[PDB]
This record gives sequence, structure tokens and C-alpha cells, in this order.
Amino acid sequence: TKPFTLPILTISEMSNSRFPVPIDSLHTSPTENIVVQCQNGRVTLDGELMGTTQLLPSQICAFRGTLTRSLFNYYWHIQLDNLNGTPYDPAEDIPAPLGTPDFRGKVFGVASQRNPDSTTRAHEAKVDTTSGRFTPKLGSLEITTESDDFDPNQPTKFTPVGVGVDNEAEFQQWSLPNYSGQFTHNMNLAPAVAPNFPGEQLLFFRSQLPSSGGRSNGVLDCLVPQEWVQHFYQESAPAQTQVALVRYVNPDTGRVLFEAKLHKLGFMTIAKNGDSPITVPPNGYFRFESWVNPFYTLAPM
Amino acid sequence: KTKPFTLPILTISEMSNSRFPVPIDSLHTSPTENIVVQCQNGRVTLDGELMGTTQLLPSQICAFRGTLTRSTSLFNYYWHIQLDNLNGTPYDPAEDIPAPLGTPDFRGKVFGVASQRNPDSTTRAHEAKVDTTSGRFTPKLGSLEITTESDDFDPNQPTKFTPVGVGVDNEAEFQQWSLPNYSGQFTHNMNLAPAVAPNFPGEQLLFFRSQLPSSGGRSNGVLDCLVPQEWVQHFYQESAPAQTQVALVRYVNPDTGRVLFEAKLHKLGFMTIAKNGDSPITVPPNGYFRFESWVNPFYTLAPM
Amino acid sequence: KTKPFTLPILTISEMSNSRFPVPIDSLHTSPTENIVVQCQNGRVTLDGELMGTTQLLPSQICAFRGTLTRSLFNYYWHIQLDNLNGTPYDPAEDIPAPLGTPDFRGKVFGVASQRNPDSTTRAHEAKVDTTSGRFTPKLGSLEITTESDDFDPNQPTKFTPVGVGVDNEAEFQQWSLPNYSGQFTHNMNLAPAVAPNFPGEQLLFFRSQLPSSGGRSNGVLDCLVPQEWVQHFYQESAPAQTQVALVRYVNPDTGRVLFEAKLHKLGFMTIAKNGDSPITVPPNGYFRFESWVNPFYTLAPM
Amino acid sequence: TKPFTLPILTISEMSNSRFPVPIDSLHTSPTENIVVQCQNGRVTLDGELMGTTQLLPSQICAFRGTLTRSTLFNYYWHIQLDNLNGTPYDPAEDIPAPLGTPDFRGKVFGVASQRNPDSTTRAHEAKVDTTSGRFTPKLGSLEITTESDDFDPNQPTKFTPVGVGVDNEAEFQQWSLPNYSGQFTHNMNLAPAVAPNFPGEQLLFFRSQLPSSGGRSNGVLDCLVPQEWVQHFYQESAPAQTQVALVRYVNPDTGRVLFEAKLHKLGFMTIAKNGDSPITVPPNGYFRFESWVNPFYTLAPM
Repeated sequence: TKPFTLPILTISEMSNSRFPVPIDSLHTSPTENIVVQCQNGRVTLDGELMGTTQLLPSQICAFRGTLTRSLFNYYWHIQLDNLNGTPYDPAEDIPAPLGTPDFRGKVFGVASQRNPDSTTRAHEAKVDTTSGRFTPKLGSLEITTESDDFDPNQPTKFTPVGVGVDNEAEFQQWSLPNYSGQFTHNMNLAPAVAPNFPGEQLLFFRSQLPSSGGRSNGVLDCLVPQEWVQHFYQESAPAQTQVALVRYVNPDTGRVLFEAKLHKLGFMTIAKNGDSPITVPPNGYFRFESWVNPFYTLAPM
Repeated sequence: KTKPFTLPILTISEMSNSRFPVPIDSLHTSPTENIVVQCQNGRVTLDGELMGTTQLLPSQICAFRGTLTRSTSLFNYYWHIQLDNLNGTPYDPAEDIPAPLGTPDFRGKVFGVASQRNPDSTTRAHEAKVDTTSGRFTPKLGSLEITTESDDFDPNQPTKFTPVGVGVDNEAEFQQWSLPNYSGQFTHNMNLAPAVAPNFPGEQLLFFRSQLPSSGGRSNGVLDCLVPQEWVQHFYQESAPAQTQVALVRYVNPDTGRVLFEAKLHKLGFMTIAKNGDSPITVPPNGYFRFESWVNPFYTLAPM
Repeated sequence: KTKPFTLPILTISEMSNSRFPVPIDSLHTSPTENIVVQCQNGRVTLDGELMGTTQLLPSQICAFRGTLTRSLFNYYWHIQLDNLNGTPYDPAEDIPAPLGTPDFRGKVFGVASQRNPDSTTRAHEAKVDTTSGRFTPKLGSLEITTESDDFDPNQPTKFTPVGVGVDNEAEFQQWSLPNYSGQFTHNMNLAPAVAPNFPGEQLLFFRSQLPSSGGRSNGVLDCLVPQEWVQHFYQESAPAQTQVALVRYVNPDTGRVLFEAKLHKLGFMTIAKNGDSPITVPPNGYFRFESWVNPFYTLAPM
Repeated sequence: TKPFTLPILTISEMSNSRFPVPIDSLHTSPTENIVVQCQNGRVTLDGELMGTTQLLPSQICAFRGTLTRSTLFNYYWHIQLDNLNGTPYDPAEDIPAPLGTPDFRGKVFGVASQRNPDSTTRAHEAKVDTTSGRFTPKLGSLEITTESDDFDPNQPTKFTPVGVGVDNEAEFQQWSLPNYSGQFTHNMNLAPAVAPNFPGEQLLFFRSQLPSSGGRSNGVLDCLVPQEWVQHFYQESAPAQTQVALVRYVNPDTGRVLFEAKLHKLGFMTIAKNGDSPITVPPNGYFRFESWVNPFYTLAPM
């Protein structure tokens, strides 16, 4: 039986599993009034990926495909391939192509092309996940660009940079988009998570994304960092119980700072009340202690 | 009871470039006798020691943070960047590294997006280029210069740079095997990771190759790394003791259950194969590298 | 007509040192054959061109502003330097270092102060070792040392210079310039060294005795020209008719001249005197421009 | 007849005339509910110093004198004050207090330093409480407070001002003159108070934000004219042809005029503005004299 382990990583050595950016802080909040069903960064403790989660850190909210013709007022239609470059099969039991953004808003980035004659071009672009032509489950999506310099029918890649909404309220990180437009409803979704113990809230790995304009704070929370996605997938260690007891330890000090539950479906809960950051020392790290049952009472923070 | 050395089980489509935040596109071998191979990113020993400017975060390779200002003296607008380490400290040049971790390790222009968020929460982001051959590219001294087409940048504001691809006009301006001058022309490069080369007849370096995006021109954007970023992270975590200077590795197809080729994974973090000429090494989509055994340096690899 | 050259009418007790924010204490002459006098603050041409790290504000000499981050005065702090603007200093300007940067080897003693966005404040004594390997002002940073640990990181910090803070006198070398870029590169864009170009002449200095936080340091600091002359020449920019302006120290009570001196175009004075000696002046006397002369003019001794 | 001129100075090239710090901004405000009578930085346009105003930028809120013992900043010390030039202070002089005495109520935070005949030196943080009953500089003495007990009695002592040192913001009152003679008598020989005298006009202030040793004090200090103007007018002594000089802030980058103001004979400015508000100026702009004018001039609103 292979033991369960966490990688030894510092707050500044973790990457967001819903975006190609580093983790900036730890955060907690009540979550009764939101649905926490993100589809990227979703993995079980025994290394089973769920939702649209994949392994490549740079490919979260990115895409590959072929461009066609349809202030960012130039509209382009993207026929989506898999991030392999292999053709995307909508019949596959997944909500959308792996790496598809799992929130409502506009993903700001750069679309680039390389033609057979070796000519190239790349310009800023936005992916509106709220538009009726955001149908990646059907195999296509729409980008908008400020530039007209794009050649139709050429292979196109998208590099995510941050959020590109105009008003803060258009970015809702806890509202899944319609992966099929309004043709049909979302399917094959990774389960939604919630704390299930009195006085416990979710613990989030928080990033602040770049913003192309407006006053969007670009706050994106993920349940588990991308390195844990990659680590559990490699290890595939059998989950002994539903809950893993984890502790944040300071190697400078020897002291433990707080304890937490790491649940089998891939999320963390702590004993705290209110929307608040969790300030941690620069050398601290999460450490696996043992398998424990859901009725464990954590020391409050 | 000696902790065994391992490679993560990753297919070709599951690896990331360690010199740029992009997926690996192919495997490639090439003669390098006439060139010096000394990249500074993606440099790790098999027992988990990072070298050069290598760090763990995949997105921070060729990215930077700091404070933007207008420079003292078609991408026209010039901006000066006082460089911060990732934690938000200013970069202290007294540290024994060639440059801030993740600083580009090639000659050319890095094309990306510079973004700002002001204390009153106003934001902006526009395309930008980092010329690593500019005389004001002195990251070791704590500064660099970006070029932009837009003028919408507030000075004295925190600024991030996300790298997307090459930005040179003429393909020959991108020299992936030519180091930049980390201190400009004021002093020489320091604390470099050592250069690598095959030390056996009939052997060539094996590269993990990516085709970076390009903002224009005919640049193929070819970037070779010695080792994927996932092996950098894995070896750092494992730190398994290196039994010898060479680890024998085999590329196995798990459906066939048969090895396609074998290679030497050297202790300093680079691979060699028994092959002559510049050529891609095509592999099945489910194949992956596997550690076979520690060997002596004079082990003879099967050809190809 | 041609705009005439003038000196401000100022008494000895109405002049400020141009290398430190203190009043001028006395006049002094000294043989300088075996040293290189090349100070960077208080460097101005007679026709109003500033040189070195010289600027106009008297309080900003050996002061600085920036952001403090962490790194018996035993607490070390990293200072990311800003211009008086608030924006980081650009190392690409053709100056030796940020304007006002100290131009001597030793420790500057002062007070570092902070004011945070929530309006909370703190201030404590600090020292600036201009010989430290981490004194890299030209690169945009330096290292302060404090006895108090009460300093918030990532907060705007000012430094008010008070005086010397060396332990033994020999650490203070007023005529030894620091390495503005640490040991990464050598000093550049320096104002030229100065020396008398005539037999029997010595440099004339405006001398101040800086406060000292401890030890036996005399705190002696000599500037070539007071800060008021820096500000005056910059405003007037009168054309220099020759390389030497004859200048006379006059007593307005008695109407008599006490001595004469050469005010050179590069911005320094020489007198016909031998040996290390103070120059005693009446409390109401002052320098006054007499005429432009040729370099081979012979000053009356003393 | 010598014409009246202003020095060509930028916002960032001006010093506060009530404290040895640079000017940070321009400000305006209604002043009906305060007495604007501040004694430092008081000069007439024809070059006459008033109040406790002197020439040296570093000596505002500073003192020289002899220290002796008397009775957290625990240690109390008595200062027998000399003049800033080391000359004995005469309380019969027709001035409010020794030149450079603070002209506000609060605590001046700085460093007291000593150098002894045997060349031993000390320097530590110190505060001058101008509201204390033993703050009697007109009588020739004040009291400092220190946290360090390392001071030698009967030794020459200097004081370098750094900023404010009150605990609560309300202790610092920049528009309340201290009692230069304690409560033994009232203030004498004061520079006159100023106020706008035209409809829609308010005073224009040169504003700095002083460092603070603690608490949440904003350390905001307003002066009527910058110290460089005090020095320039003293040098020029140009005849004031009328009571009001018309002055315009011009942008050399664009050649355009941004606002105009009245510069009054007693040394203060008024603008056509309403409400407490900063006056934002471009970095290269400067004040330019236009002509002499009468008090009934109507300024263009801002």
C-alpha cells in the first residue's frame, strides 16, 4: 500500500489550478450563498482527475484550434481541437474540452498563429464565457480582438493572461458557464463541495489575476494547487478514509500554526468564521499527519 | 533502503518546457559541437539541486514583477522596470545567482503582456516586449527595459509581465543558445550553471522542444530545454541520491510493452542518445520515459 | 550688457555646507598634494552648471526616500530608493548616483521615519554605512542599520541626516568617495577633481563640524563652495569671462580687505597660504567679487 | 531702481521656511477660524525679515546652547540658549524669541548632540515641547525630553529637527503660537497676522508633510513663502512699488499660464479659490512675477 503524501511546497511555490498564475495567498470565507463547483483543479486524493482538469499548468483556460471570421470589436470563430492537437470529441464524458475556463466573464489573453509558409502573428484577445457562442462542449468558441491582423483557416493558440471584463460584476468565479450554450445544460460535472462540520469553512488557494481594464480585482480561488493535482495523479495513493488531517508547520520555528481537513474529493476546510486571509510564514508548508474521520474537531483559528 | 531515483510517468503531451511556460511539442536531437549549450533555466541535478536561474513555478519562467517608470532617455514607448523578486521584495544583486530566478536565458525579444493594478484598484494591460540584448537589460543589477505600442501605463505602479512568445523581427535575432549579458556591459555573467555536452562517441544531446508563439515575422520560435519543468519539480521533491554520473532511461510504449529507444540521463540534468544528425525523435502518444538503471559513463547506448 | 557675475552677500554665520545640511562653521585651508579632492555634492560651475550629485535643496544632502524591507545598531534594513518624486531612481541617467547621495566614506547618522496608509507613524535613529557592500545607490538601493526593531516592511521611509556615526575617527574619510554601485562596477559621471594650478596656493574650504552619535570623531566636513552659492550661480548663470574670478573678503565696518582669493570657474577657491590653518574672519565680513583675472594672477599671501 | 524678481524654482526645488524639509505640495483653505501669524518664514517683498525668521534652512526649529540636568521619553533637561551663531542670546532684542524658535504648539522631534572639550561625543533622540511652562526661549531657556540618559551636563549641545513628536494628532497645532515667555508675559514683537482681503480669495500655502515619531499625526506644516524666497528677497531688497504683486504660475512645457495669484507686500499669497483643496501643478511649472498691482485686482478663478 502506497502512503499518501503532500509535496513540500511554500506559499510562493504553488500555482493556481484554475489559471496560469502563482498562488498569492490563503483565504477563507462562508460559502452558503455560492456554489463551489469549479471544474479545473479538481482531483481526488487518490489521484483521479474530475471535471475539465488536466496536467499542464500553462493550458488552464487556454485552447488550440482553427480560426475563422465571424475596443475589442473584431469577432472570430474558433473550431476547438484538444490541447494535444488531436480532434476534440464532444461525445466524451467531460463537461467541455480539458482546460476550458470554469467561470463567467472574459478571459484576457493573446491569440497567436503560425502559418505553413512560416508567417506569424499574435495579438490581444478575449474569450467571453457568457456569450451564446461559447459552446466548447459543442466544439467551438468565440474570441474578440482589437486587431484585424488574423488570417482565417490557420492554426491558432490562446495564451491566457488574466481577466478582461469592463465592470467588476461581470467576473463571477463561482458561476459555471454554459459549456453548450443554451442548447443544453452542463454535464459530467465534478461535484460541488461544501464544509460539513460546525464552525468550518473552506480554505482557498487565492490568486489575483491581471486585469486589462476597469477595476476588477481579478480574484480567483482554487480548491487545491496545480502541483497537488500533478502530485496526486502521479502517486495515486489509496485514500484510507474520507478525510486527511493536515497541518501547516513552520520549519523555522518547529511550531504548528493551524490544522485542517483535506477531503477525499479534493478540498480543504478549517475551523474559522468570516471572510479573512490566512497569513502564513514564508517558509511554512502543509504537512500530512494521518487519515482521520469526518467527525474530527479542528483547533479553531 | 537507499531512496530510489524515479521519473514521473508523463507522456509527450504532459510535459512543460522549463525555459518557457509552454507545453513540450516534440523530441529533437542535434549536433552541438560548434555551439556552447549553457541555458540557465531548467537546470537541475538528478539529486534535486537547482542551478542557474531555475525556480519551481512554471508560469514565472521569463516573467517578471516590479515597479514601472518612464525611461530616462510599431513598439515605440520605452519603460524602465525596477525588478522585484516574486515575494514582492526587491531583487538584491548580492545573491549568488546569475540573475533573478526565471530571467530569460537567450538572446532575442520576449513578447508578452504587461499589466498594472493601482492602489485605487484601476487596472490596465497591453502587449510588451523584453529585449534581452538591449544595453538596458541588466536584471542582475535590478533593472530591465520593456517596449510597448500603447502609451497607457501609469508610472510608479506595480507591474507584472506575462510571457507569451518570441517578438523578434528577423529570425536570426533569436539565438536560443546565446546567453544575454545579465549585467549589461558593466560586468561579466556570474554563478552560471555549467555547460553540457555528450562525453561519449556517437552521442548527441536530446532536447525537449517547444514551438513558441510569435508576434510577427517568420520566426519558428524553436526553444529546446534539457529537462521538462515537471522533472525539475520532481527531482527537487525527491532528491534521490545519484548512484552514478549517468542514469539509463528507456522510452517505453505501454500498449506494446516494448522499448522504442534508450538514452543517458546525466547527473547534471541533460540527456544524450546514440544518434547522428539533426532530427526529431517521433514517439507514440502513450509512450513515456522510464528509469532503467544507474550505469557507468562508458555504457554504450543502442543506436537511435 | 553682459550679465555680471555676483556673489550673495552672506556672513560666515549665514552660509550652509553643501555636502551636509548644517551651517558653515569656519574657513579652513590645508595642503592637498597627497589626496584627491573630488567631492560630488556642492559642485557647480560659476556659470550655473551643477555637477556630480549636486542638487538645490539644502536638506536633501545625504537624505533619501524609499521603501523599507527587511534583510548596538544590529537591525539591518533594505531601502529601495525613490527620487524626490516618489518614483524609483533610474540608474541610466548620467550622474554618479541619486542626487544628494553621500560623497564620503563612513557612516551617516540620522533618523529613519515611516508613515503608513493607515496614518500610523514611527521614527528611530538609523545609520548609513557608505562603505558597505550593500551600499548601491546607483543601482537603486542601500542598507540602513538601526537599534530599534520597530519598522514596518513595505512602507514609505524617509531618512533625515543628523551627523557622523562612525565608531573610531579613522572610519570617516571625507575625501574618499564611496562605490556608488558597490563592487559591481566603478564610479562614473564624476565631477572633476580640483587642485590649485599655481605655486604657493592651497585649496580654501568652507568647514563644518558635524554632530557625532558617539566616539571621538571631530566630524570635520569641508565643502568647496556653500550651498547658497550653488543655488545662486544656478539662478544667475552669469557668463564666466575667464577661468578665475578674483574675490576679496571685506570688512564692511572698517572698509578694509582682509584677504583675497581665486574663485575658479569649476567652482572652488584657492588662497596664497602654506600649511593647515583656520582662516579667522570678522563676524560681519563677507566675500565680494572683484574682477575676472588671468590664471597667472598672484594673490597677496594669507 | 532694482526691479523685483522671483527665483525660478520648481515645486520640487523649494524648502519649507518653518521646518528644514522640502515643500511637498501647494494648498489653499479658508482661514477665518484660525490665526495665521507664523513667525518663521516671514519676510517682506522688499527684503525685511520679521518674527524669528533667519536665513539658514537647517536652523529652523533648531537651537544651540548649553545643556544641564533638571528632573517613553523620561529624562528632562534644561537648555540655556545661545543665538544660532553661538553668540549670547540677549532677551532685550526686539524679537519674539531667538531666531529659528518653533512657532507652533506641539512637540518638535529631533536629535540633541554634544561634543566635549576632550572630543567625546553623544547624540540621541529628543523632543522640544513648545506648550510646556518651561518653554521660555524669549527668557533664554527651554526644556528637551529624551529617552536616553546619556547626556553630559554643562556641555555645548545642538538640536537637529526631524519632525513632530506628539502622541495624539490634536497636540500639534501649527496655527497656535507658543508662549515664548511661558506664562510670565505675553508674546511681543510678533510678525503681523495675515488674511485674504478680497471676495472669493483664500491664502495659498506651501505645504510639507513632516516625519512623525509616533501616533497618527499627519505632520502637515504650511508656510507662507518658501525659504528660498526669504533668502532671495533678503538679498535683493528690491523696492516694493505697490502693496500687491501680480504673480502667475506658468508651464514652460506648454507656455501656458495655469493660475494667477496676488503676492502681498507682507509676504503671503492669495488666490481666487474656495474650499480646502490642494493645488495640483505640473513638475516643470514655476511662479513668475508679472507686475505691481493694487489690492482691488480681480484674479481669474481656479
